Amino acid sequence: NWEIIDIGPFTQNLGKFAVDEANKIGQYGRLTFNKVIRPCMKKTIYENEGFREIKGYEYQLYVYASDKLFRADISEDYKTRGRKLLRFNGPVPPP
Repeated sequence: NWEIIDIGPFTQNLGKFAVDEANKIGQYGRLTFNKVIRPCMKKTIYENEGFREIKGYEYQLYVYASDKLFRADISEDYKTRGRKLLRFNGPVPPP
């Protein structure tokens, strides 16, 4: 239920979401999105009683902002197309 995904536009836009969310919290001041780097991890979350009904996803991203590397965890739900920043912290050293 985990897989590595690539770092094209959809993944970069997760990173921009994470930075936009992190900026709202302001723990690290105002950050400027740079890029998501590898590796990017995607977890598929299933409904408990479906067969293979996908509820949504959780992503673990390494994202540079304002030249600092952060670890961001995002959840994403079909149904509501809602994204939540679960966690944003750092700076971390590069993986």
